[PDB]
Amino acid sequence: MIVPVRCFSCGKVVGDKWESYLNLLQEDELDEGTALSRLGLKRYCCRRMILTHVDLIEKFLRYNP
Amino acid sequence: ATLKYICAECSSKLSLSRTDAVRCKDCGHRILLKARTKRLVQFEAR
Amino acid sequence: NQEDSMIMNQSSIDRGLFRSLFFRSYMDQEKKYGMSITETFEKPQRTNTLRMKHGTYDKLDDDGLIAPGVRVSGEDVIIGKTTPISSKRDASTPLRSTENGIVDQVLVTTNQDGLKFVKVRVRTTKIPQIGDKF
Amino acid sequence: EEGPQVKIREASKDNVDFILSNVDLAMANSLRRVMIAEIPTLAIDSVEVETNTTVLADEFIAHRLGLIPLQSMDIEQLEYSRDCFCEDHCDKCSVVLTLQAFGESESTTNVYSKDLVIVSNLMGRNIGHPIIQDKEGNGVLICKLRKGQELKLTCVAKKGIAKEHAKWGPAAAIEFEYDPWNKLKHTDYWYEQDSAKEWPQSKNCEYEDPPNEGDPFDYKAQADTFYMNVESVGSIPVDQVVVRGIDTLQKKVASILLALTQMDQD
Amino acid sequence: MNAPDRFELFLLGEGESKLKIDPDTKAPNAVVITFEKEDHTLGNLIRAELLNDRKVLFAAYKVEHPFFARFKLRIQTTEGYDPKDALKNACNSIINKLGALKTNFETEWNLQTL
Ligand SMILES: [Zn+2]
Ligand SMILES: [Zn+2]
Ligand SMILES: [Zn+2]
Repeated sequence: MIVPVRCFSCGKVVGDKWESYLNLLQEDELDEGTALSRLGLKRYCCRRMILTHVDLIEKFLRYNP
Repeated sequence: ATLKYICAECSSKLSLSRTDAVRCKDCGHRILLKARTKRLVQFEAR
Repeated sequence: NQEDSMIMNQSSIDRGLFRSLFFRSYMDQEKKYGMSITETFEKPQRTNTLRMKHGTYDKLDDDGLIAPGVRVSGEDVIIGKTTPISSKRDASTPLRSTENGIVDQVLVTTNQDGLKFVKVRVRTTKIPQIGDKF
Repeated sequence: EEGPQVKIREASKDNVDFILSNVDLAMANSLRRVMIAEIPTLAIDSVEVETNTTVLADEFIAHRLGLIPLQSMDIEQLEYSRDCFCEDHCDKCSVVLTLQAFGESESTTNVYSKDLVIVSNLMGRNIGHPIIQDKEGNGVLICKLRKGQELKLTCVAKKGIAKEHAKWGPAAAIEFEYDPWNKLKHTDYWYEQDSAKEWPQSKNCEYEDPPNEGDPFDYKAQADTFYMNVESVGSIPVDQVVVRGIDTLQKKVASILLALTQMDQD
Repeated sequence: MNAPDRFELFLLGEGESKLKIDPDTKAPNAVVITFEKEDHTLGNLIRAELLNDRKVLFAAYKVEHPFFARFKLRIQTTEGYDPKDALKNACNSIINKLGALKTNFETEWNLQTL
């Protein structure tokens, strides 16, 4: 269920850092924390936003109609 | 363009009379869904 | 936030914190007995019918169904079924008195017995309001 | 220049770190509030959905659209529709964007803030172009579509303050600290065995003179010199967040001054 | 459902003025200015500035209920000083303070490179 735009707590735009985050982990073979930081996600409210996100959209898309 | 129903199995545009029962013509399957109004809904992006 | 109360950042809420979708699926079927005797799904008028709801039926199409996408509120008749009397007395379903939403989807299928029966779902976004329990 | 003094340590496209010397707490704080709330910005405040065959709800999509940050540069030359004469909206009070996307590709199709399109005549104003800070040029990911799906919609972006909806925030976080040595004794540090060893000392400790251990407490001292860092979301550039911050605060004081003069007649 | 419109926070209603100046019933030379559609961004600022005026005896503000955007400012001045003036002077002082700040930040910003 798609990466929210902006962090609930602070408002820093997070809806653009997602795919970028996944490359850092997959392709760049980085760790979560360093990858989060590499995206400019300094505060813990911004950290959780991406870290604890579960992107169910991928699963929903999978449904045939 | 101007339909009444849609089959849920094969995502197919249809439209039939209550005098002509139910089910999909060129699929079989007995489901059916009403299809969006052309009425147009406006949302506050709030 | 005293005695098991809590304060929410209204700012966080607008940003999408704790927001949810609510879905209520209403349902009905044409008759339960009679070999020629059937109820009907259609938008009913004055037709010597009289005993009816209102909440306006006026959001129903000719099939006696709201089209997906209409906003529904109050006691808006969401399904227009009619009982024949030897005069079309009501039998139409209003949207749950307390509720209001947007018609999400309408399903028109048949039974094992071969009867017209409908399932009408309504979507509502529930935003973290005042005495909401967490 | 006469009163309050600014000393910018760091500055970027969307972040400014500075010091605010010769000011009262009330002023420093009130500036931080007005920067959070009271600054007007442009945001989608009406989505008209023609087609939506995505996995996402209409309102769920509308919600995200509102959050999408878009150019608020020439926002002072756009009217609050509330005070515009048109029946509903127009070109002097609104910006009209469009979104049409169809999953045509066998792979998953991504919808970006980059895919919105202005249809309103801007009259040469720097306004409502979805702000894109993303390296790859795509904006915020709005939605995703399978090979089948289509999403056809229209957006009306309008003038508004964060104080009405968080989407209107030119905001993001504002760092704010005064007296990193608790010389003021403006907080009583909780400890187990030692306040000094247990609490980690500030980045701003370098900018001040460490207490004096066996010296009297400054009872007469008044909190002044504020260490601040203002982060922009992107709609308005950082300099403008604080410049418009100062400005709008200055404005509401002036309306209260002008308010007095109206009661003065009768 | 029973919630008010979020513009009720900054938009004045039917009739409704910003300032309602009412004479203090208790102590003399004092007054109670009710600021309509306002918070701590304005309350505290005017209050703290008023406290710098070495002719203002009393100056405090309260926000009686959080549901409402509205605040009460109490002002008591020395004999021969109208509190309406003490406020006017305070307001004026703030605009000037902010003026310098804009000019200063602006100056410094131009000297900064990034
Ligand atoms: Zn954050
Ligand atoms: Zn079919
Ligand atoms: Zn207009």
